[PDB]
Amino acid sequence: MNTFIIFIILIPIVGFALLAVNILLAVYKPYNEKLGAFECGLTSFNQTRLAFNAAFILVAILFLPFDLEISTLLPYVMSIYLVSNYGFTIVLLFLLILIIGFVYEINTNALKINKHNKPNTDSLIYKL
Amino acid sequence: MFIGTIILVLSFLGFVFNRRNIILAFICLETMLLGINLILLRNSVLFDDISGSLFAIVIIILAGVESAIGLSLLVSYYRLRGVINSYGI
Amino acid sequence: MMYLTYYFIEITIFLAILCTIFIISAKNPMVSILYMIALFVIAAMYLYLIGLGIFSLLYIMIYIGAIAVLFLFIITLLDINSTELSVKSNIRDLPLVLISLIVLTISGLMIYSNDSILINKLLEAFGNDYNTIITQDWFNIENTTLLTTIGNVLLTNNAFILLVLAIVLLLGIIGPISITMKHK
Amino acid sequence: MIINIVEILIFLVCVLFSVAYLTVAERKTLAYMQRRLGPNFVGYYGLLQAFADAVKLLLKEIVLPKESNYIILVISPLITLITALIGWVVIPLGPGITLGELNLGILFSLAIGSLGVFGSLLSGWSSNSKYSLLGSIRSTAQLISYELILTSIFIIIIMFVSSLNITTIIETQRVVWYCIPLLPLLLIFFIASVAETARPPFDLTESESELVAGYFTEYSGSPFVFFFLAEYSNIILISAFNGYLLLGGYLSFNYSYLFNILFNDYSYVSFLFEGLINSSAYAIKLVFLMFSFIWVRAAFPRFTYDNLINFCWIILLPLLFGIFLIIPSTLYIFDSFPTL
Amino acid sequence: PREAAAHWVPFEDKANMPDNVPDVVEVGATSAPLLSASYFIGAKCKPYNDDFMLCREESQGSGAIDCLKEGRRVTRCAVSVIEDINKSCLDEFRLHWQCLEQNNHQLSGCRKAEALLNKCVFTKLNLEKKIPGLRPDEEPVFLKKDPWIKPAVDDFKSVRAYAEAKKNGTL
Amino acid sequence: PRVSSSSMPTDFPLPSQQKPNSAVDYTLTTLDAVANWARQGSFWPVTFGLACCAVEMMHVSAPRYDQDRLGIIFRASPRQSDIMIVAGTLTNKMAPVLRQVYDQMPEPRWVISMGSCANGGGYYHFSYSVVRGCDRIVPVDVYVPGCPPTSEALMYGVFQLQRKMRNTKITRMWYRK
Amino acid sequence: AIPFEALLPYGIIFGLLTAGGGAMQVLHVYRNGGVRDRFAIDQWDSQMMERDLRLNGGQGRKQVDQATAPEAFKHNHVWKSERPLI
Amino acid sequence: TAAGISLTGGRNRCFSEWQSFMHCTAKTDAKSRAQCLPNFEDYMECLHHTKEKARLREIESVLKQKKEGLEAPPVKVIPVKAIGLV
Amino acid sequence: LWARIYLMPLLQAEEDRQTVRRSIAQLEREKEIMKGTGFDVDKSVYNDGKFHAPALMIPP
Amino acid sequence: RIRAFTINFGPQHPAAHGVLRLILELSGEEIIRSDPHVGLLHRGTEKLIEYKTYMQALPYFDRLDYVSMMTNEQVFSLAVEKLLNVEVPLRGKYIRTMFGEITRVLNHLMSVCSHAMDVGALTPFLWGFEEREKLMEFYERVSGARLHAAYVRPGGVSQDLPAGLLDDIYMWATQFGDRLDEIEELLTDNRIWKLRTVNIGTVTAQDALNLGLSGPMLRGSGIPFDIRKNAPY
Ligand code: SF4
Repeated sequence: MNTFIIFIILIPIVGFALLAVNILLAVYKPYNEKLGAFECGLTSFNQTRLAFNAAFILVAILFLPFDLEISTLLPYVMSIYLVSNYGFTIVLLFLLILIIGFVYEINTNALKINKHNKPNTDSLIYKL
Repeated sequence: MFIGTIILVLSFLGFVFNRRNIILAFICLETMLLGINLILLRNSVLFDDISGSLFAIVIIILAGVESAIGLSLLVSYYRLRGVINSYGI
Repeated sequence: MMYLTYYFIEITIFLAILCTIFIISAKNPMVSILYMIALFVIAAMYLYLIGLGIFSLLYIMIYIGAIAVLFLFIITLLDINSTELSVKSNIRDLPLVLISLIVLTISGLMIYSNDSILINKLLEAFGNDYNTIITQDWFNIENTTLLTTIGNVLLTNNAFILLVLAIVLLLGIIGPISITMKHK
Repeated sequence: MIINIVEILIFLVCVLFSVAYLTVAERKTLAYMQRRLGPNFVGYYGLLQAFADAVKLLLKEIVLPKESNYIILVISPLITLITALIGWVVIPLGPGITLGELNLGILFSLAIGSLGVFGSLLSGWSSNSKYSLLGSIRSTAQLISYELILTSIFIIIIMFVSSLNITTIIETQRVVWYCIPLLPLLLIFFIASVAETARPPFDLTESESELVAGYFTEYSGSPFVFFFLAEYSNIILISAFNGYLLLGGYLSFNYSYLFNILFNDYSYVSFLFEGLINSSAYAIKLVFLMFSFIWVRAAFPRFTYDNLINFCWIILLPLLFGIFLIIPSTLYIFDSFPTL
Repeated sequence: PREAAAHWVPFEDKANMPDNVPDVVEVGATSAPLLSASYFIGAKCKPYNDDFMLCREESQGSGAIDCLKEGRRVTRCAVSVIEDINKSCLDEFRLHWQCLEQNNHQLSGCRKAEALLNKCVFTKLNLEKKIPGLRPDEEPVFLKKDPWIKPAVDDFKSVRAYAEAKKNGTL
Repeated sequence: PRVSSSSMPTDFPLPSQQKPNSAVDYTLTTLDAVANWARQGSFWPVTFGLACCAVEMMHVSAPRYDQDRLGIIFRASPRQSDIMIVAGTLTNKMAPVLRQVYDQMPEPRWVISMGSCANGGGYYHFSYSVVRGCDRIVPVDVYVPGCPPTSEALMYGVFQLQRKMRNTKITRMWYRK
Repeated sequence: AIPFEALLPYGIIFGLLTAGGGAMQVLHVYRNGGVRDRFAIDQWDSQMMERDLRLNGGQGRKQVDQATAPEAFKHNHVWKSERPLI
Repeated sequence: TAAGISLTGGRNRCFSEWQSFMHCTAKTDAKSRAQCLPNFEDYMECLHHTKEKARLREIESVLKQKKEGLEAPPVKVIPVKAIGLV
Repeated sequence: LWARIYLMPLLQAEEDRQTVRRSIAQLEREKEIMKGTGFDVDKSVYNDGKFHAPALMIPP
Repeated sequence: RIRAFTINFGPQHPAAHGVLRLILELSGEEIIRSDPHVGLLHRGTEKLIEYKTYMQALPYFDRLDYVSMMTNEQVFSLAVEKLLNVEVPLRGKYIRTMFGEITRVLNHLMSVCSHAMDVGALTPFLWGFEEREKLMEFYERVSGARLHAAYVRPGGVSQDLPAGLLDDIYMWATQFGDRLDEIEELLTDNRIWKLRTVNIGTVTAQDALNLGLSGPMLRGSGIPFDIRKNAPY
């Protein structure tokens, strides 16, 4: 029971109280037309999941290794003086290795969504 | 060490007797690793020894990379079939 | 206080059992992912209780902030079929589940003992009826915490491990690109 | 116990009312930039506007669409608001003057921050619309992408300090604010904070999407209040991160000479005055950053999704890795590795 | 040793020391006065501290019970120096540790009081403050004028006493 | 069973002539005042910006009149809106769309008809493709005349709706029941 | 000119944060018995503050600079009894 | 290797027993190695406190089987607030 | 750091004094509980002769 | 097989302007097929005009492009004048040209500021709508209406200019140049504006001609055609 724990308990309580007040005071009159999803005033057909681009997958997947790379530097910044010059060299080597992977990602154009349709540039030729 | 051991055993049983979906298999893998790390960290505290905590940190990093690769494999598997069956493997 | 605060560890254990069961029994696999997030919060609670709040924060940062986010991202983008838990599908496992539960739990408690006799091996597992005596000394003049010590050993005594881990992360980049991107 | 309760009530009231008045300040400031007035009618000088909006929304019916996981749609905004407010527990308004004086305060900030993407992620799943899922996916991708940038800048700062205690990080800036040697990092941190709060010009999801108004399109009543409050609370909290990491937190100027003239011994009067000076310094920095959020909203058009992903991963992140290299190199060259 | 974890209770032992062990006084200063006196204690009691630590190392595991007489010497020397400070330089010593109590126990926040304390202790106790391990090129920080790092509020009583000493000529 | 008679009064005043007297009356009046004050001060319309009338609506938000000085904010989503403003000709092809948007508004809800087209069909009243007044499709609280109504006329209509809001019985109405 | 009505909400925010911080500083000092807070305290500081509690009679952060300890200091030593971390 | 390093970068809880056992193994050979059995025993004891737990079980069994009073300087448990009171 | 170094010996001497006092006290208490039984309370569980303050108390 | 995903962009949508039902088909990110459904504002104007006298039909033209009212009036008036074989007097012709260019300014304020608002530049809209307010005062002072003036009619204009109007138009003109400069300061060199506009919606000159595009939609492709210079009225 310091201020930290009391504050952390108190926040969800206030959220729940506001929710309870809204439930207690607002009217509640569901009916079929009101219950429809709002899509610009019309109705759309249910569809198979959209086909998505690979860059959408790749941003989320590549977040994890880069995030781990960044978070692995926390022990270094918390120990920099103790490990001073030896650890400075080691952390440089570690960073350079990860930068090679960044280079691979950049040169492969891995997060670029390519507009499939492009203007036609073929010449017009006539067989006389 | 009780909580880690129970988590590991129950996660393993959930993985094995999973007959519902493939995401449960992914989750059971992640939570088995969590249970192992919990056991290790308790022993690290009781010995006042940094080796256990060092191994636990490495385990966390490897679990991240393993998650990334496993989900890449799942997406590549999805690319040809467009769906995951409740036996999707 | 005392009654609740003495059994905080036991409460985390009970909640963990319940959370695992809820992970396996969830109808919607997204709900299963949410119960996995709950289990990780419980694990962070346990780690704080045993003195490792830094690992609590790291687990929240990495397993919830990154791994669970990727889990949800994937289940949102992908078309997953799942069946519900039912007697017709799953009561056939109950005998094997029971035998495996007993055998694996007992063996996982016995692997820790050094007694020759098997029953003593299992008995030592439930043998902490005593309190540890915490004592002070004055030999540590520096402000060295767990994170600092981890940095110290990882960057000097075990630098090779850090560089190999760099290679592993390189794999975590190159591989996903190799099998999720179609070149040319 | 009593003192603890009083302190928590004071801090909580100040934060919640600051959030309420930030919305009024945004409306007024945008208005005067656009040669109009903004709210000047609900309350004197329009000072009750936010409270009118809050009461109106608290009396508005909650709608649960038919294909909707109603529990998930009512709890997702609640958890985003809860994490957003929990972030305030470590912000100090003077040396050690905080609700939570944590030696792991920076780590707490980052972890609670990384819990901030789940609202966008869960809101789309709340319904059964593919428009919603795609929009939530994009917003989540933007959020984690700029999370990387913010975390990198945090680590770059800790390279100068070697501490995760926020008070200590502020205290080391009595020699110089860290925005002076690292001014490009001030620019980058502000840009990334605007992106991380999904504010204009980084507001794809709400303003160019399939659903008319982001993934809050389906929210009415108190859930809408939760999302709105969480957004503005995160604006102020991420600005407080900016303030203590780069702007010297509660530091303004050396008032030792003035205090020695004014007072001859320690008293509650001198303590109150020092507390006021420190808190006013931090508050005025927060005011400038909030004004900057609004000003940037006033001046610019929106990015597209492709543009912003490119900005994060091809322009900003490579610079931040180069900075990862150059900062420890400068500390090594001049033998200035910080002690613990 | 690690700090205590999840649930712990403090317990006091009511027994007396075994009567074979010669009794000794205990140091009665708290953390701020001790930090204020630490350099003078080091200066005077270095041989006894070194002997105590060497005994502990040589005992190779039984150090607590084998170095009790050396520890008795260490504690008596510390009590003697603090008594001397309380007899000759109490006002300045109190200035210094009250300043420390206001400044998070940071010596950089209390340089004015420390200057008076050092002059008093040197003139009436012949102890000198000195930082081990520096080269002649390196300057001890407590002797530095115009430091980068300064306190938020220079201590009121200490500022007045420092100015007065500069008038008198003591400092 | 038991109750067999009545003591109901015979000249109990009607809601438009009843005035507070009993301090429960005064409590409920204060509560209604707070609720109606919030409804007036946070006036969020969904725009059905059909035609030229919408231009005048745009000018209400422009600097000369600056609608948001009164607390008015236009919302894309009907889920976040209290007021529907029908501003333009309503065609037969559009009528189900308008009804659908109106039905998705959470309660309480009000509708303003703006301009002759929305009011009764206007210049296109005798057309084969035009609904003759949006009150064939949705209930209407206020009608604003003009083709188009000026910005000031639309603001006047908004003030009329706010007057209606300010005079609504909510807890006093429940107390009457 | 400077639009003052547009500055009124910023002034409210600035005043709220300023007053809340000043009140918090006063409450912290009052909780400490007239001195500023300790911050960034390591295990050494924690043990020193426990020893201070043993010397000053449980009076929080009160300091005593007398060379010799009282008699009760010999017998109010505390060891902690930690429950088994299962 | 991080063997021997505690959570604070010093020597771990059982370092002394381990170092004495390593001295033993370094001085002996494979044929003589069993001469080092006590050292290793001590090491394992420090790690797991098995004999200590057994001895405490014995003492506690005899304690709970006694109705006669105990007359020795006792142990007293106090609240953390009451460290140094009176 | 040098200030803490100069304070280390007196603090550790006080703590060592307490360690001895309480260890001998606990030995006396345990031998009084075990009076009348055939058990040696003075026999260490270790094989070296070194002083070993107890870990592991009976819960109070 | 590529499977399109189909979205109704509009009608109740900010960009779709309330009345456009743009049915789009996307394969991931990209539009593969687009189908604009219209007629949500089909009023049957052309049927109604057949039951009106020419004078009675004039106000229908105000309500076609309802930010460009007077130029709509002008095209109907010029057609009827050509069929009537009459000549507008000189002052009437000058008033029609002057108010045609005022109408062009009003239209371009609406279009450019709405375009900027759609991309997300919210401020040019407010700044430009104040200028629109100033010009609509001129509309109202000559015709008695802010929008649907019915001012330009077959034969000329319905009333003469009031006494102080030329002076007021001149004073508005002395500052409109600065008003334009500030919008250009926000947009013309902004790199985000260029990211949203450069190489977006490209049309070749030949395709522009083949599709029936006119005005800027044509002049942007490099073809110098403008009816004011090619066939002066
Ligand atoms: S009423 Fe007049 S101005 Fe309004 S939409 Fe109809 S024709 Fe246009």
